[PDB]
Amino acid sequence: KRVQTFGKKKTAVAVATVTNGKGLIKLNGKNLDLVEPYILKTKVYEPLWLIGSGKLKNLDIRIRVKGGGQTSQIYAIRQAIGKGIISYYQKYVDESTKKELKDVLLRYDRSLLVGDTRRCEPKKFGGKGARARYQKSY
Amino acid sequence: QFTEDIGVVNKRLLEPVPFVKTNNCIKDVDADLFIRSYATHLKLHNKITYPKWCTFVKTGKGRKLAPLNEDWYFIRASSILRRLYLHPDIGVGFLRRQFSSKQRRGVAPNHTSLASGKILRSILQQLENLGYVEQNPKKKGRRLTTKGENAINNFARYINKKVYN
Amino acid sequence: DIKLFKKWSYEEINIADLSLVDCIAVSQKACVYTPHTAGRYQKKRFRKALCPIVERLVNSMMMHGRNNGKKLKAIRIVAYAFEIIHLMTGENPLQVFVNAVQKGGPREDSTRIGSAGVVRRQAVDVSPLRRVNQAIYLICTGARNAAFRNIKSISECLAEEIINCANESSSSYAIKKKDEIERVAKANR
Amino acid sequence: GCILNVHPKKYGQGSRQCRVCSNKHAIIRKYNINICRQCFRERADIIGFKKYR
Amino acid sequence: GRVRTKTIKRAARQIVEKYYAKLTLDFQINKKITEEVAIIPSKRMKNKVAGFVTHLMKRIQKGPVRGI
Amino acid sequence: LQVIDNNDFQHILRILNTNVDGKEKVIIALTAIKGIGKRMATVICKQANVDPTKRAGELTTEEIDNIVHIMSTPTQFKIPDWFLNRRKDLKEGKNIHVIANQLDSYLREDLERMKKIRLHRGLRHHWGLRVRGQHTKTTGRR
Amino acid sequence: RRIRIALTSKNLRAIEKVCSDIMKGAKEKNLNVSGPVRLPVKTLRITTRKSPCGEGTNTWDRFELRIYKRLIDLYSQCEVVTQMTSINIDPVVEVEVIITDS
Amino acid sequence: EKLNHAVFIDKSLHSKILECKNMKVITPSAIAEKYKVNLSVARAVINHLADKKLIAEVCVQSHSQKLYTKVA
RNA sequence: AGCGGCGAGUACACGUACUUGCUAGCUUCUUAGAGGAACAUUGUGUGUCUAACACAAGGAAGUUUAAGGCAACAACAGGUCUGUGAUGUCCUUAGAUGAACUAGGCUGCACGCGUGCUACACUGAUAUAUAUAACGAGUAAAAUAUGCUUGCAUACUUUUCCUCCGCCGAAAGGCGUAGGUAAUCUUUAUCAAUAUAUAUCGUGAUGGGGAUAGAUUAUUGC
Ligand SMILES: [Mg+2]
Ligand SMILES: [Mg+2]
Ligand SMILES: [Mg+2]
Ligand SMILES: [Mg+2]
Ligand SMILES: [Mg+2]
Ligand SMILES: [Mg+2]
Ligand SMILES: [Mg+2]
Ligand SMILES: [Mg+2]
Ligand SMILES: [Mg+2]
Ligand SMILES: [Mg+2]
Ligand SMILES: [Zn+2]
Repeated sequence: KRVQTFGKKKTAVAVATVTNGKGLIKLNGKNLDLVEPYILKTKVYEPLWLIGSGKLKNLDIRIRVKGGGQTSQIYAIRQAIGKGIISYYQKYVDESTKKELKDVLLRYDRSLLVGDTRRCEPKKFGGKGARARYQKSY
Repeated sequence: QFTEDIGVVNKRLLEPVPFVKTNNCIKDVDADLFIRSYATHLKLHNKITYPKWCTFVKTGKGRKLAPLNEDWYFIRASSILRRLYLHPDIGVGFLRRQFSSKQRRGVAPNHTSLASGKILRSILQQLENLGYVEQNPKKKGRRLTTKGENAINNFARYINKKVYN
Repeated sequence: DIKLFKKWSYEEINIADLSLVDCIAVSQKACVYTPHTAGRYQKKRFRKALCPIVERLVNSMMMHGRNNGKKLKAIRIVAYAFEIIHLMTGENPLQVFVNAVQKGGPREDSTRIGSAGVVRRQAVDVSPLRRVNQAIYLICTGARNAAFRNIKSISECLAEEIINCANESSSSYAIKKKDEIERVAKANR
Repeated sequence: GCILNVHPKKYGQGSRQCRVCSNKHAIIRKYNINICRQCFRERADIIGFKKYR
Repeated sequence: GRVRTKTIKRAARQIVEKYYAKLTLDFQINKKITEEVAIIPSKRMKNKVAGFVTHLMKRIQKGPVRGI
Repeated sequence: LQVIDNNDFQHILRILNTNVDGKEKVIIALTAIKGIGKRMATVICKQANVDPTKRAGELTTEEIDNIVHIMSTPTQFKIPDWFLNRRKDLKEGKNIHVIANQLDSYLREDLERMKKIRLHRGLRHHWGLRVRGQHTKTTGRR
Repeated sequence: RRIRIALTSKNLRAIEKVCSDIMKGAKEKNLNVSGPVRLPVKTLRITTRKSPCGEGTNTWDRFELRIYKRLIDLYSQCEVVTQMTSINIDPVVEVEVIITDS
Repeated sequence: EKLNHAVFIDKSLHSKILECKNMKVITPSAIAEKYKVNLSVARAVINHLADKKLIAEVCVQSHSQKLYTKVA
């Protein structure tokens, strides 16, 4: 009936709710096809193409996003969708089929299921950034 | 019901998708296609007028040049109607922050700027006479009436039917 | 069933050199629809050799300060360039770019060695990873300098540079720089 | 008549001064400390400020 | 580098020298013994001492250990 | 596809006194006159009912005559006050917009008037220094 | 009914102890209480320079004064609650008992 | 080394610019180079040739790149 | 602080979007207390096989996981008496080197040096439109209401800090009234600019660049 998984990036958080339904997918109350940067639209569509249309007809997905920027928000949504489909199968379908799907997403890449640990570094006085120092003159 | 024609439709709006769609409200139509297509509608049917004075003003401090489209008044107004759907109770200060751009200050560093208010106010006043927006007796700002919301929604469903069918 | 940019396949492309085969990657994990992956390729010594070859190209078009970090713009420049290469000399655009990589790097160089206290400009050999790095770098700068203060756009110059490099014609920035390096190396040893 | 202290001093540097020294330079004003920076760094601990990184 | 100061090596040799019977070739098992046998305020050095003790035992199987 | 003949296109015009007005577009070409900016040219081009999408070389005689009458006395058209120079004129108290040669005659007279009065700012124009309060110790060095 | 107790303190050491005493003490009288609400912690920052003189490498130190706050709601009488506060609460946590009557 | 591109189409040049339609690759830079015309003119002739369907789009156009090709 | 649950609506479909009243339960999202986790774990390799290093697997994490804070004997005739009711000597103390008040100067310009900002353009300038962050901050004087012939009564009222919204004005700003001593309001399911889309310019010191100058207006303040 219902699960809730999240995906994360630098400061973006995406929460996906997966239920039984008729096939809809929506983001912040619009279709997925209104995600803004068009050149990055293939990222969101990757997991849907791998598993196929066969296993996803009977589900509805809702996603909310908060924080970050253009690129980080897109990447968090990929992770939310991929993890959510996996967890829905664990709870309401046999898990031997779940293992087969988790194999499929892994042979393409990780980071469809594993978060990224990189994070911004603080700055220190005596320079402009974390490493760059003010120019010395002699 | 609507016989008018839709503005130029680029490709890449026609690629197949791996899910299923709906088209009931304006949250289901491309933002750029709606704004341009509906802007012609207001001009053609004479629903608002382009204030004479607006023929020789710029939209904000940080522009330093005129809009150079001679249809900017209607295009901007039609985007305000879409915005009021997304945020109900909105004033003039909100719309000054919405249409902001950066201002180049000579040899000094750049900053963000703010749009002019008389243009924004005059559009909101005209739409009240047309009966599409109302000023709330409750809290604040001004939202869409029932007539305004219905007119916006109906055009959106027409646009989608013109593309995919 | 995966294409690059949704149009080109790389399922029949080969290296045909046997020296650079293991160094440039068009294979299982490198098959991507779009060249934007936020990978971590500079944490070990040789993980740079698993990055998809076309993503290495787009990582080099964002140079000279004015264009640092503008990754999406670089993807667009390369995408339209691959279209031109297909339109004229009709072939797989990625296969052409593979041929350019195999011909755009020097096979030997010269270095200063003080073996007996006396220093010479004695020649050395080049490793396959160094050859691949040089080819990508030499092609990008040639296109970049060709388009400065010119009518032709950045994407047209890039397409012309790649075709000429793979044809061994000495009208490319890459081939004439490669020959200048090898001429000196031949002279020294 | 009398002309002693007749220039208005409602603002500027001469309007306020260190709570401790009576010195008129480098006064901390965030959260109304009203202490010059040299005095503050001496008494910063007993007030409650702590150094962590 | 990860070289162990004499604080770690002094204590770890005493544990082997006094409780030889209880200690085995599993890091987790040797960890619980060290928690109640010794006194260590911080868990990071509790882990390191136990890890060294386990490393000591593997050396014993090949014969005597110089210093124990 | 516009197929205008060479003999109808003329390369050098003469709109106001001592101007050349070459082969540019109408907006940019009018900016060679000594008191027409990019803002003022666009407004003047619109009040003259002329098409901004054509070169200055195919402007008929009547269009040139119409534009000139607009640059002169732009108040009987609808150009407001805050688009003008010389907003008080100091001599007749009226709003006028100078141009070309006139512009030069006005700048010369301003300098000599506040020099005969020994005004501090006009006295620095005579010494050839900066007048707007710049530091002038490390810059302006020639 | 619907009485609110608010706690503020610079010290996390003591404020959790006092917040524990009230919850246990009120449980004995068999009262229905809502658990502690830990509001976001705020910090006051001051960044002044060392070196009362002018020379040397310019170095700075970063000072911080952080404040804590708790919040407990319960249904009971005012007079029993207000005498429940004066139970030798250590004097670094100042207690404000406020009736949220509406 | 100055370019002297023309800024309009002459009567004589009118017939010559239309053969461009029969070109492998069609882009403003190539049209301007072969016929010594401006780039603003080269965009005008493409828009004229495209609307009457004498020139076929190769792919989805951008606002910065506008390649075409012959119809066949 | 969120998510749900029960209604009432405005729209369209063989259930979606939004508005609005009430309010079973739950903590994925938010906030904050206490714990777990990594030890070179397991293999192969190098090593006196000791101290230890390299590659592979698993793992969120294996350069002590990343960044900081603190900082040992001793020195410098290093800087600070212009931070100090910390302080030793000397000088001055009513024609003051004390305390004030009025007007100037610290910025003055043939030149040399250090840190920087803006640029030399088409991977661009101009115009319009779309999408999208994190750390913060905020309330004894003068002024306002009403008279005596700005002087002195009366109110120690609303005033002062951030300011939603409405109206006026090309703009900068002005007028009138909400909320807030604050996860409650300004204001952040968003307070930015690089980005993205379309069009104009078209290799020409040009629509690059914006120094130096002329005229006009409004606020801060005696
Ligand atoms: Mg930086
Ligand atoms: Mg904008
Ligand atoms: Mg200098
Ligand atoms: Mg939680
Ligand atoms: Mg001192
Ligand atoms: Mg004085
Ligand atoms: Mg000075
Ligand atoms: Mg410095
Ligand atoms: Mg400019
Ligand atoms: Mg210029
Ligand atoms: Zn002080």
